[PDB]
Amino acid sequence: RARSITLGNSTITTQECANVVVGYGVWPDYLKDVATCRFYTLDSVQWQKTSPGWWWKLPDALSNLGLFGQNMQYHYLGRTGYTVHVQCNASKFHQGCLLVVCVPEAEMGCATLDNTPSSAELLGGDSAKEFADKPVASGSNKLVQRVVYNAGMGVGVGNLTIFPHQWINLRTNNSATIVMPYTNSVPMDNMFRHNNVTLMVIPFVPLDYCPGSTTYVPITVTIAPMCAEYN
Amino acid sequence: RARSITLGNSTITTQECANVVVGYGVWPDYLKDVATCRFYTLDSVQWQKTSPGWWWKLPDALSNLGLFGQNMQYHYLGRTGYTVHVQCNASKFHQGCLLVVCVPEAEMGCATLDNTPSSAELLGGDSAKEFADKPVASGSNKLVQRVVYNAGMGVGVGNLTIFPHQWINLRTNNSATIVMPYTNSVPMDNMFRHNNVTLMVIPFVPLDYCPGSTTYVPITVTIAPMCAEYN
Amino acid sequence: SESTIENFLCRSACVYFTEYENSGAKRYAEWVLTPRQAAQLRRKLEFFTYVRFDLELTFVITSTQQPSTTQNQDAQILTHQIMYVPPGGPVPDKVDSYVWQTSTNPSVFWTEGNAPPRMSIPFLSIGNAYSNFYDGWSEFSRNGVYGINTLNNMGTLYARHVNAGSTGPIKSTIRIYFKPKHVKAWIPRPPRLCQYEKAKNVNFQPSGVTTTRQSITT
Amino acid sequence: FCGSAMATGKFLLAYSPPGAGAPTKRVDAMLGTHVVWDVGLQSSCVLCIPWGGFITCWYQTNIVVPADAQSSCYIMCFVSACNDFSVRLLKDTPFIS
Repeated sequence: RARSITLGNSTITTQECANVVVGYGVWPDYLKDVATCRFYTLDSVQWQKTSPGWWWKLPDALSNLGLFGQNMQYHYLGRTGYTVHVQCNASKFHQGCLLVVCVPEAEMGCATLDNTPSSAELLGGDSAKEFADKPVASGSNKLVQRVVYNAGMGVGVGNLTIFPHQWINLRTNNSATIVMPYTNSVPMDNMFRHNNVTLMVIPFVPLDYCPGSTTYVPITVTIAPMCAEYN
Repeated sequence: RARSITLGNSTITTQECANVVVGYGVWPDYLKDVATCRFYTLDSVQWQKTSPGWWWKLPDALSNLGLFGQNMQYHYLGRTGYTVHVQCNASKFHQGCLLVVCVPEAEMGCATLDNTPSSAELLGGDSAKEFADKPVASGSNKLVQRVVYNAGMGVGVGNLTIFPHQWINLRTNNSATIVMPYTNSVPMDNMFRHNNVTLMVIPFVPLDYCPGSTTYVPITVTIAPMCAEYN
Repeated sequence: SESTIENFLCRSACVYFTEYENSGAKRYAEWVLTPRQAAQLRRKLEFFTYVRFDLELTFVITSTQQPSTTQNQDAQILTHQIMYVPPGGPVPDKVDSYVWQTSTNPSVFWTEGNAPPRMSIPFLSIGNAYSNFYDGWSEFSRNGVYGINTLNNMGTLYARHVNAGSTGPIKSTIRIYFKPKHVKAWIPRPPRLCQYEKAKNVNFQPSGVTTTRQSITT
Repeated sequence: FCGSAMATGKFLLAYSPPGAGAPTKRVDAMLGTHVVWDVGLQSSCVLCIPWGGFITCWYQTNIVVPADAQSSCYIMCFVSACNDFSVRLLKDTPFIS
């Protein structure tokens, strides 16, 4: 069966057993603007037979979107929880697996060992930056190392499940819901200068379908900031 | 002695005995956004030996000013009280009198009997429109009849004290504070389409000073919307 | 009972090697305190995102004579000074500078032939934890290096020979031991698969997931 | 939604209040009052409108169907009075001739 969840004016449709995985046993709380608590539904990304992956920076993902964008603009510092929902609607004749994971402080490596990458290449605003299968060339470019079996951070992609994750298997599961607490050494930090968490979605087992099916599966990502306060 | 009044972040300096005149025995109340309750201090206008008068439309006066301007923009309809403060700082060797009055639904006449006036000529935004001594020419112009002894509405200027007024005599008084309730036939009305109250300031007894004094007296007007609600 | 983060991150590990001579082109040592030079300790610390700890700096200063052709050399006991610079402290531009006398920098004097000198440092970070992995730009307006937050600064260390021992040349070495104390960790993260390249950042060369075999059934 | 059971997708039902004109892009429709309707789970969506405004529907995702199922579907829309409803001043109908 289906159910409706309302925050402010937006509404989302989810199953009865959603199987939420809390971040670290902690639910987002104020440090001890309610109008910013809505479901900021981002765009859908077509999952294909060869798609390596995607990754979003939650603070940046909502930099241009309405009230959250206006607030993080004039206001200095602040903190924010998150409730990322990844919904992946596919038929019964499709097959495949996804690893939905929120990585805190994900520093990404640069293709040229000598220098760090550029801001535009690292942050994808209002769109999703995607990985790559083959290794990135090492020239004189400030590009980001987008190899998927290393995830960019430099660590083997297999053990990326230490972080709060959840698996979407198109055989049984259909969606994942990850609650993320505000994790930072500093009580409050400038949202624009520093991004605290990175949402990563990786297709371990590739999509596959018989000829005469939909050529792609439209993953859909919805962010809802919980307990946002500013100074 | 002097005193300080704080609303939000702005602060005003007024005497101990301010002699407030409530609108019609009623204090502004909600119909049965707090961030819009501040002292929106407009510009100062130099009062000279020949200045006929000035007039402001409160809704329009605050159309470009920050939060009030942004709110009355997207929001449809709404209601708002007011607390107009007119401060006129002049020496002891100056002399003169002012009639500070808030006129509800002040419809203004047009110089050409045949047609109504234009919007730009009627409404002065972020500035104060001023009257004139001699009669306005009757041609083919959509100008407003700015004669001061008629005030524009078409009535003898003397009996303009029926409306909530207050007199500033530079001999004893120095300022006036007029509280204005929301007066409208309709519970809520579009602030941009219709202006409910007009603030009028008229110098009955002219300014006069000996040679070697300040050539002008800088009147200062401060608006503070009380109990503003929107739909 | 043994795998606690204390017993896993409380081992004395050498982190520096350098030499300074009583007379010569190099007459003093300098090393900004960092736990990134030693790969063995860097890889152990990169298990956790936020880490907070105290230090126990213990030095080992040894002196050796040099191949010189001066005669009638009579040596006198050598005394070494080790000036710890707190973050934002003045740094000696030269060996015989005046900064070696500031009462703020806590220098420890040592005479050869005693128990090696040791001093401790508390948590100096203005923030609430040292952050191994920063995902931003240090400069507030950006146009600053990526992942280089200055919150982890731990100061600099300077060492010199207070008195020249003999007319003949003497060259001394100093090994700095790092011992984190009262360690705390937060947010566990996966072990670094690829080998380190630059101590400055996390840049790396892509590496395979593991060692390969003949067949899957073998 | 009157489509095959296999057919799945998402829709953005956005209602712009009176003063504002109809949205142009999907983002602008999302930033107002909206309801993300998932046909795969729920087959019928209900919208209660206060207080004229606009109603716009957008394709959040294209329809996904397994082989042997048609991808061209249809949607029907019912209208009804809700909660308080009053009518005053009886007049003649304009549909007579």
